[PDB]
Amino acid sequence: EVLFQGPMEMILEEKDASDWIYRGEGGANLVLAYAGSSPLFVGKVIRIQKARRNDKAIKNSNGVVSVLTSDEQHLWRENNELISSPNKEVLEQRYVQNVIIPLLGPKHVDAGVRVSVSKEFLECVDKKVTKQRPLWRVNAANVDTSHDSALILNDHSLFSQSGGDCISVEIKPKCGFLPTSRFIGKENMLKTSVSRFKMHQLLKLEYIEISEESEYDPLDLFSGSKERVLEAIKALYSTPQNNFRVFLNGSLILGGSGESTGRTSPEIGYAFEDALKGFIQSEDGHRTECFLQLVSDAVYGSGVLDRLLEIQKLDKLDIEGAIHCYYDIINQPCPICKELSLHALPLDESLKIVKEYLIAATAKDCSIMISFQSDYVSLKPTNQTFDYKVHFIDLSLKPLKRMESYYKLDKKIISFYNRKQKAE
Ligand SMILES: O=P(O)(O)O[C@H]1[C@H](OP(=O)(O)O)[C@@H](OP(=O)(O)O)[C@H](OP(=O)(O)O)[C@@H](OP(=O)(O)O)[C@H]1OP(=O)(O)O
Ligand SMILES: Nc1ncnc2c1ncn2[C@@H]1O[C@H](COP(=O)(O)OP(=O)(O)O)[C@@H](O)[C@H]1O
Ligand SMILES: [Mg+2]
Ligand SMILES: [Zn+2]
Repeated sequence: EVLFQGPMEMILEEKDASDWIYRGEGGANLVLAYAGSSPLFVGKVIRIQKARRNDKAIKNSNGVVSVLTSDEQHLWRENNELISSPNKEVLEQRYVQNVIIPLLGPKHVDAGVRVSVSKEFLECVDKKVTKQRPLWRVNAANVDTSHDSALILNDHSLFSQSGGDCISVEIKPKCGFLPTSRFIGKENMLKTSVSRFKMHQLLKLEYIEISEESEYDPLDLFSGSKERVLEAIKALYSTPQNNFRVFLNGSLILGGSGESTGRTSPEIGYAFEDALKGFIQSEDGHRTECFLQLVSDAVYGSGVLDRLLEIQKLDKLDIEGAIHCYYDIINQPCPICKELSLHALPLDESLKIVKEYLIAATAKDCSIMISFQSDYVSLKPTNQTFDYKVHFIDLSLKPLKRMESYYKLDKKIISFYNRKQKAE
């Protein structure tokens, strides 16, 4: 018998920063994979929240940096724990656990485990990975070194703890339905027949954020038709932008690193066809088409997109309707109106509409990771069998204040799209 230390919460210190390497980033978070040997962290990633360089901290009426605004505290009040969260990491944990998982189900979703971190750990991590980051990401934001916590997650690009290579695919599917809202005016009619994703591509192109419009159409992927699902995967492969990434054993072999990337050219195709050597048994020039059928069969077979789309549809009125409830919620005179129905609703209904809008925004912006290992898919072509797992990531809580930005962006997108279409 040997005396062990009592339980003690893990704290990442300056020295541990060298054990973590850049995996990627979205707008709000940086993600690092563990490169060490400690059993606590093998097969895990750490998720670190970023801070925009200009942003002023949220403070309550006593001037204390706080997690939620009073408005958000009221919007999310249905769950006592969630609105009590003492920091941003707990907030995200309880959001996923208490809001999303009751809607999406626990099989494909994990709220993550919190770990304490020193200011110096975050500063060194910030320093170490700068050279890996897209320069425009660096311009905009860095690690938030005021945080005392981060989130540990399972590394989905590894089908690990024996099984050989693991090819994982990340899909960022965006919004899969067209609005029917009565609050969309006749000048904005094209919103009821052309996906947000398609219209946004044109604006992204105008701002030189992409080199070409994507071939991907979310309506295909969310169609529930195996044949249209396959067409979406082929589209994502052709123009990955920031919607499609492939990893071999955790290393990126297709798609961008922390950003969108250009169309898959013949040469990128060759490298990727070579990268599938062994994983798929096929004669040179046919592995990738087998690979895309594999991905397609796993997306369609799992049906994870069905329940995700019902949550996206919690955006029932479109931002053009929901923006009016927003201004009622915070008791500000509506600048959109110059209405009834929406403004005559009881406060509780307005709150509900806005809360469901923000839940729907979470669902329109998350990603799916599907890892494969030789729940299984077998390809009718080459006669192989692959186990696979599916996992959601980036089911993040959106700030209530963003309703104003959502309305302004939406107005920008449809305005520009109309101008373009009117050029005949
Ligand atoms: O920076 P990008 O790679 O272009 O991605 C962003 C980002 O999504 P990620 O969190 O997945 O990176 C935004 O979310 P934040 O990170 O800033 O919270 C999101 O904004 P919303 O979810 O608030 O809408 C926005 O989506 P959208 O453009 O639909 O508003 C989306 O941009 P794209 O997916 O269009 O590139
Ligand atoms: N649990 C995970 N396992 C493996 N890779 C992940 C995991 N979480 C995130 N990533 C990778 O890191 C990237 C950024 O993560 P994400 O949380 O989407 O950033 P943000 O929250 O800023 O949108 C993703 O595009 C994905 O490739
Ligand atoms: Mg995010
Ligand atoms: Zn109004």
